[PDB]
Amino acid sequence: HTLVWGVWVNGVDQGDGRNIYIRSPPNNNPVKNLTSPDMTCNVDNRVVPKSVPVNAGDTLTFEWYHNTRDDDIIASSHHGPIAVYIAPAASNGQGNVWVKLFEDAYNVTNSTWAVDRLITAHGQHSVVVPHVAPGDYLFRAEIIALHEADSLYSQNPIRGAQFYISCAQITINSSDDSTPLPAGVPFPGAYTDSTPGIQFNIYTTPATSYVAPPPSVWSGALGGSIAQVGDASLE
Ligand SMILES: OC[C@H]1O[C@@H](O[C@H]2[C@H](O)[C@@H](O)[C@H](O[C@H]3[C@H](O)[C@@H](O)[C@H](O[C@H]4[C@H](O)[C@@H](O)[C@H](O)O[C@@H]4CO)O[C@@H]3CO)O[C@@H]2CO)[C@H](O)[C@@H](O)[C@@H]1O
Ligand SMILES: *[C@@H]1O[C@H](CO)[C@@H](O)[C@H](O)[C@H]1NC(C)=O
Ligand SMILES: [Cl-]
Ligand SMILES: [Cl-]
Ligand SMILES: [Cl-]
Ligand SMILES: [Cl-]
Ligand SMILES: [Cl-]
Ligand SMILES: [Cl-]
Ligand SMILES: [Cl-]
Ligand SMILES: [Cl-]
Ligand SMILES: [Cl-]
Ligand SMILES: [Cl-]
Ligand SMILES: [Cl-]
Ligand SMILES: [Cl-]
Ligand SMILES: [Cl-]
Ligand SMILES: [Cl-]
Ligand SMILES: [Cl-]
Ligand SMILES: [Cu+2]
Repeated sequence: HTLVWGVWVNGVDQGDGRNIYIRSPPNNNPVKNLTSPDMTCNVDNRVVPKSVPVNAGDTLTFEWYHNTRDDDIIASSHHGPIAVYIAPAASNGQGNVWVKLFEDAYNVTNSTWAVDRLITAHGQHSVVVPHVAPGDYLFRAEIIALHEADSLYSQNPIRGAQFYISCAQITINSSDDSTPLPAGVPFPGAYTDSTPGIQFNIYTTPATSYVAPPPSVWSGALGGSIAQVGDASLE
């Protein structure tokens, strides 16, 4: 159970984005149905009134929370990977338009899942804004919680992988457009019951055998990490 509060650009807090530049759902409940339109941008996907201005090479940081800002973020039971996708705003998330910019699943070095790291980072994870065409974008951050992913939703709707999905409206202003954005994948559509990483048992399989759902990270992606960039107590 987790939601995006807002974003930071280059370490500078853009302010509370809920229902403003984030297409926020009414609450922190997971999406589970792989075929639902809810997989795109969660349960209240509509245009919200603002969009965060960035330039290529900027660091764009999502900030998540559980109940209140900078709290425990997400229950530590919710082990799983984190991903960020991008699509042109013109699409409204439809079609084969989602390009992956970041993936983190299990870090063998630290023996930590992405979600575990996210807690330590106070909810913050970032991507470097790529050299795509100027214009309007949706960045879709996705946390997959695996604590009931030993079942499939399609077979048992009380269990299943849980998706915490948040779409931010981002305006890319300055960019040389030297990595024109490719075709991506559809949400719903890319994840199916057979997809690696959707059904997995985190209690018996070793985490080092986890494989995150494809697609793989686009080669034009400029990086990102799960790491606190700013202090919510102070700005
Ligand atoms: O530990 C592994 C074990 O876990 C079992 O599943 C548990 C989860 O571990 C636990 O984290 C989860 O807790 C949920 C709870 O179900 C929700 O009702 C609650 O929703 C809250 C929300 O958190 C608040 O922010 C909001 O204001 O109120 C709503 C209540 O309306 O969210 C918490 C998580 O934060 O519960 C699971 C069981 O239901 C697995 O099933 C088991 O297989 C694993 O082995
Ligand atoms: C999942 O969503 C699909 C497409 O909207 C819908 O037809 C199906 O009823 C859903 N499954 C459940 C259990 O609600
Ligand atoms: Cl739960
Ligand atoms: Cl709010
Ligand atoms: Cl609800
Ligand atoms: Cl659902
Ligand atoms: Cl609205
Ligand atoms: Cl605006
Ligand atoms: Cl708050
Ligand atoms: Cl708390
Ligand atoms: Cl950190
Ligand atoms: Cl349920
Ligand atoms: Cl540039
Ligand atoms: Cl589908
Ligand atoms: Cl992986
Ligand atoms: Cl990858
Ligand atoms: Cl690629
Ligand atoms: Cu939860």
